[PDB]
Amino acid sequence: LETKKTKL
Amino acid sequence: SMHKPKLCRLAKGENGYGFHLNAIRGLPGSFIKEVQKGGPADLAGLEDEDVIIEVNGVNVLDEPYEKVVDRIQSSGKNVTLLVCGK
Repeated sequence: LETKKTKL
Repeated sequence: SMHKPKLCRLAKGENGYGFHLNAIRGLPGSFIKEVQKGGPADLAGLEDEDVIIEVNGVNVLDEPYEKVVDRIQSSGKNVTLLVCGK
């Protein structure tokens, strides 16, 4: 369960 | 859920739009996480786990996560989102 995250 | 979509227009602040866009490797779609209290996403009506359907009227359901990020990062001083909850 690899999660990508980006602060926007 | 597309049976109850939501339209939200965000005004960019000093810390950006005040949310994280997340995706799960291997699963379609992008979703909202970590809405910052009092930030643009909060004020615009976004909720945790909302799924993005359109960015400025463009359907992004089939687009890769990195492209959805780029659309939001490139929008300028504001961005309009069609999302749905759950």
